[PDB]
Amino acid sequence: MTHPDPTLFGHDPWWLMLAKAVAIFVFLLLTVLSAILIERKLLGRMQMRFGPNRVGPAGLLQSLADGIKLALKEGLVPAGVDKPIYLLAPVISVIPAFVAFSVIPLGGAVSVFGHRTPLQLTDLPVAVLFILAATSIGVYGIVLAGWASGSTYPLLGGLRSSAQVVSYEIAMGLSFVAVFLYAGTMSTSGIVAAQDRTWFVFLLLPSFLVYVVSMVGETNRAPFDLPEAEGELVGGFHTEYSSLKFAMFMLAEYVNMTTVSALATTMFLGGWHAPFPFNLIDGANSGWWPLLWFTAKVWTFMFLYFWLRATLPRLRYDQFMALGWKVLIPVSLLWIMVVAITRSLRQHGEGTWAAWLLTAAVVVVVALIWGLATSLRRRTVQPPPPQSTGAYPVP
Amino acid sequence: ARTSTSEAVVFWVVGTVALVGAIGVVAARKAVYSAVFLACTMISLAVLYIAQDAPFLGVVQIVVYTGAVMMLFLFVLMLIGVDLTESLVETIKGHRIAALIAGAGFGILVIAGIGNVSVAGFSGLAAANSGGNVEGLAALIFTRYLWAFELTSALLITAALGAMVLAHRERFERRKTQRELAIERFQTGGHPTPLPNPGVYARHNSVDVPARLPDGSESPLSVSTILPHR
Amino acid sequence: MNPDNYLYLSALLFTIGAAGVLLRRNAIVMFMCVELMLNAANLAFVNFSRMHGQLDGQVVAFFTMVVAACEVVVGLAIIMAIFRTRRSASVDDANLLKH
Amino acid sequence: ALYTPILILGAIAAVFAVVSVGIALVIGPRRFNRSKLEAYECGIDPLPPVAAGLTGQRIPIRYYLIAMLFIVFDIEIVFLYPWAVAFDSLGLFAVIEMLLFMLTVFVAYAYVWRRGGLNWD
Amino acid sequence: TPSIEYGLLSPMLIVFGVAIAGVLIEALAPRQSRYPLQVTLALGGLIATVVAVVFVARGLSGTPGRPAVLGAVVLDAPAVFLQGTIALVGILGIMLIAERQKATVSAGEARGLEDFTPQASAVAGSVAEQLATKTGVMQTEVFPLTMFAIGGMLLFPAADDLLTMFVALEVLSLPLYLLCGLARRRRLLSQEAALKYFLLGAFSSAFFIYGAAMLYGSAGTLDLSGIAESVAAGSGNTSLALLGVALLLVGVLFKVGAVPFHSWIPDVYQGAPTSITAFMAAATKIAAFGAMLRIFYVAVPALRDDWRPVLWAIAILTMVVGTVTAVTQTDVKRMLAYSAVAHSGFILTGVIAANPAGVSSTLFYLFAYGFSTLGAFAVVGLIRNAAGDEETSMAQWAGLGRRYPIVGVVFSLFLLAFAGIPLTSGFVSKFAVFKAAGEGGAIPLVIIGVIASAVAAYFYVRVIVLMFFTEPPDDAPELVVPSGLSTAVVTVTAAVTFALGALPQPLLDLANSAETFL
Repeated sequence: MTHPDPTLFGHDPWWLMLAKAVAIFVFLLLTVLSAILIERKLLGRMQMRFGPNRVGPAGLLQSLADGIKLALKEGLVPAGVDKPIYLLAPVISVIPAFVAFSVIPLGGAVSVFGHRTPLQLTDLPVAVLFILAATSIGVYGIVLAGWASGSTYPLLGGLRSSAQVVSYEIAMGLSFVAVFLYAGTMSTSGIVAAQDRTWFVFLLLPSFLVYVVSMVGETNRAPFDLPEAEGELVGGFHTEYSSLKFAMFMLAEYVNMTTVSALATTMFLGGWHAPFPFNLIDGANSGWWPLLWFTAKVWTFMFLYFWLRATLPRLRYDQFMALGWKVLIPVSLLWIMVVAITRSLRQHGEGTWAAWLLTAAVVVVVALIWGLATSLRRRTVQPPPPQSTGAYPVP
Repeated sequence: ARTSTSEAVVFWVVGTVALVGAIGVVAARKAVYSAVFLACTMISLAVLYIAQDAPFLGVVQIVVYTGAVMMLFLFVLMLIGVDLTESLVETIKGHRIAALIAGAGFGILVIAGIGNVSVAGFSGLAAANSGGNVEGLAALIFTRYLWAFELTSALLITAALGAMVLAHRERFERRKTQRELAIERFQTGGHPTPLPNPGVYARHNSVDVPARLPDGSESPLSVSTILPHR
Repeated sequence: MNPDNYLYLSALLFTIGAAGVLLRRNAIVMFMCVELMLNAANLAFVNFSRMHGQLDGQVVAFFTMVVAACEVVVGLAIIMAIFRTRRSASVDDANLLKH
Repeated sequence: ALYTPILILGAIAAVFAVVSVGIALVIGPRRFNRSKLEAYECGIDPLPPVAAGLTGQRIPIRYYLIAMLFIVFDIEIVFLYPWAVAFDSLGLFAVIEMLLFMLTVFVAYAYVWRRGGLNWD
Repeated sequence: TPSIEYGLLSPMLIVFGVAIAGVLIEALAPRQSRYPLQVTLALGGLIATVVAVVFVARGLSGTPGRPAVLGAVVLDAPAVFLQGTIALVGILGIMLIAERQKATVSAGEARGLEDFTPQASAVAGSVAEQLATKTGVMQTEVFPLTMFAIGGMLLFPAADDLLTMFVALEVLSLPLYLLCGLARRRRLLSQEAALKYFLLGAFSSAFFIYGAAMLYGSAGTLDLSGIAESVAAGSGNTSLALLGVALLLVGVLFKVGAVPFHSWIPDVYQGAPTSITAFMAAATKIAAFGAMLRIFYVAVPALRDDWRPVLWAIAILTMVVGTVTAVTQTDVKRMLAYSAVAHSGFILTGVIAANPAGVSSTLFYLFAYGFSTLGAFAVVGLIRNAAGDEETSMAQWAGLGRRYPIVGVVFSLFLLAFAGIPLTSGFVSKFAVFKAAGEGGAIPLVIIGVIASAVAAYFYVRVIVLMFFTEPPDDAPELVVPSGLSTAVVTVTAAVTFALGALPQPLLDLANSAETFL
């Protein structure tokens, strides 16, 4: 009822919660070590390459090889950097990334060695916003790495990280609201339980889209990989970083990818419930299979990430922020209002009045957004005048 | 009234962080350091709120003040400087000592007024948080404190109006577009087509290096206007 | 650990915040110190609300945070106008009105 | 309680990250070189130690207005979470209250937008 | 479900809805039509607010009052009195604010006589500011902001709990912080005034909230009546109650401008737009003193023996430092600022009375003094240097009355009212507060206020000397009457200051009937 379920959470023996934390840590490490190689190979395929396929069998060790190489590489500390913050920034990026994933439901209750415990490190009454807070703290690593490096390109990268926050933070916060509204809680276990009837992706599609866009932004992934923007700022904020400090920045980014995709699964795709083809199968939602389904959904989001990288340029961060404040925020806010009214009407028996509203509202939005797209702006044309430099005649 | 020794440990470490962060906010001579210290203090106070049976308040603290300190850091970079190390030297005769005395006295007096209070009855918050901390906050905010919640909208609107009136710059001061710049007697190219590059010398190729004219003099145009020669 | 300790911390934080507003010229630093005072008030509210077994003080902390955000934004607007005119964010420079 | 698992995961992460930075600084070659330690400037000599008279001391951002608006909007949007979670318990009264509040926020937003506040970045 | 007394909350709701509508007018109305609507929307709204209040006054005829929002708002006789006063003062202030430039040859007439810079975001004296002035653009956003302030100042007396008072204090302060920096001329001084007022107001509000925290800790509630029950019941922490009262008093005294906290007022009143100066010097004093009356007569009466001695000292200082510092002030605007500082202490004397006569006298004092101060600041706004800058140096005022006998006489009436000479509302006003203080056991304050008024009469009188008894200098400032709105403000204000001094029993019966809080 009142999630977190008090009969499941907060009763682990010290060793068992230690082991669950360790397992989550190792799972995130292996997930990142996978995502690296899988992303490179999938990008290769999307570009008709093979990607890494030599280092170790089938190229398995390539991510591990890169990690160990960065470990074995000289630890640079450039002069002209704020040494303390220059060394802290990777830590500030890493710690919150790992912390956020604590309240992610990787499964339902299971009886490990007699102890009935969740396949989830823990859960909080405000878990979703706790993840949001951890991710927000994580951006300080990016910004302070940019600033403390004392070089123009890292400085610009860090400023782009600040702008990135200004773009995605409010959109993400608003996107959470509709899920809270249909769930009646902020715990992730409660949000998954509330999705037994149906996944909120079908119900809260606008919220899902806004959250996913703000997500791709939050992790600094293409087409919003602006803080790095190798094509503009060379290496962005992680210029001036080498070896395990750069490796920590990138591991933090990939763990943020994993955390936000796991949240997306948790609060829009039934969390760990088996998809439809296995929904009818006995015990598909029990034992360890929920872990498989959760990882499958998370990795579909990972695929979406890689696919975005392989098929889109990167916006200018001003364009992205204009997206966030002119499309994402208005759409999320109006969706929150529409969904609230819809639920109030359904609870008041109005019935059709809600359906007429809901369908109409999006229909209106889909128009006015196109208005800001083609039908009213961003699709105009002009001319110009010549100067005194004896210009030719344009046919 | 003594809360669990775990809460004691949490308070001690986190409040140490918070107090040091406030002290650094006041004392750090680089404004960015002061911003980071403020972020630390806000994070610590959020942790304390969580520890005091106030989860939602602490989490919102972390979120909103992450945002706020990010913006304050941006404004430090804009208006103060990127790594400017302020003097913090008393400019008002004896003001520093007077401020230290007044602050210390006010702190001592406030501590004296607070004195021992918890010994007079400390009703735990369990009866309140039961049913949902956020649920209780919603009950209060939209039932008893509905009027204040409504007036927060007035606060928001006034902030927006102030920002627009004092910060937003209308057409008159709008910067010219690249499109606009290329035009007007072919600006930026008719004129020194692309201004001459800074000179390249053995042992010196930085942007601050002025280029050499045929007679051997240094071309003023090669080095940007803002640089202090070389 | 006596819960009253929190209040002392709050009292300290507010005090430091106060001292900051008196000691630091940079308007942004003054704003952060004001934020410190407001957050100390929030801490006092949270502790007292815990003491009285009600969420009232926790609610009040929200409104204090809202007021802090609006105050900071207004101060930023005023400082932006002043900085445009003067290119300096020091409070001591705004000394024309006196005596 | 109920948070000590989060603390264990945070401790694991912090030990991992601090030891990671320590390994970065400790493992692998280390050789002092003034050129290596100088700022990266795409291969060009970085400016004199006194970067310049004035110079990059202060970085204008073209979205100061949106940053200011972000402060207030981000804080003001947190009222929705308790309202969202308490929905179906507060009743139509709270629905109307938040609809009015969100209309006030919308008026603020529309004033900012239609008056070009969101345009300069 | 909650029950909302819409009929009760009607005035504040009307003002805040009007402010929101004005922001809408800014958002989606074309430039040329913005000002005509705003001044239409604002004034009417306030007039409507005034109307609402009187009906609410009829509503409270039988019962003493009522809470509205489950506490947090109580419309009682003092609350409706203060809200009506603030509504009238807001109408006058917006008539001052809406005054446009005196169209001379060009159509660039744009809300400049209101003294508002065409584009406050521009560097003062920049080509952009000059071009905006030539094009006659005005930042009409002023009208909503002002309205918001009034809204807050309407609530701040009527707030029935600490949270609502704090929110209202911020809601009224932030608009004034912004407005103080929009002056059309001496833009450097206006911007400095805005910065000072923001910094010190944020400081005071931090103290206010921390004191609210202490009061809540002592009482276990933040509804004022609950705090009174706790402190009277002796159940709460007495030390925390006292510390919270003191810290809250710090903020409210800043708002009214007591000497320990008055330092902002001289600079802010000098540098702020003259229209906004006139508006604030009345409205903010009224709202702050209303809230302080509520706190000291509802929230914490039982601790009188504990907080009486403090206010005493403050009042003493307020009357002395406020008046003595004005004796040798040489700028008219700054002199009126110190006059307001002194009259804050005069009000505080009748607050110290802690008796119903105290409340009645305080309400009358606020009404009459707010009107008089608004009129005096409007007049000070009418006087112009040859360059257009509001001539405020007293020397340039020599022979001003002789050149302009009507305005000279009106301003002399306002000065005499501030001094409290009989036949002016200022006398009746100071007499009422002093009578309450003496009847309340604070006769020594009456004596000190007598002495302070004797000292202040000097600087009130030197200005009349300059106007009438001196021949105008070679470069005497001219009187610009920008629009009939300012004339109406001056006439209504002076007529009030005079009638309410000769035959004050009207509105004094209403002050008496407003002697009790809910």
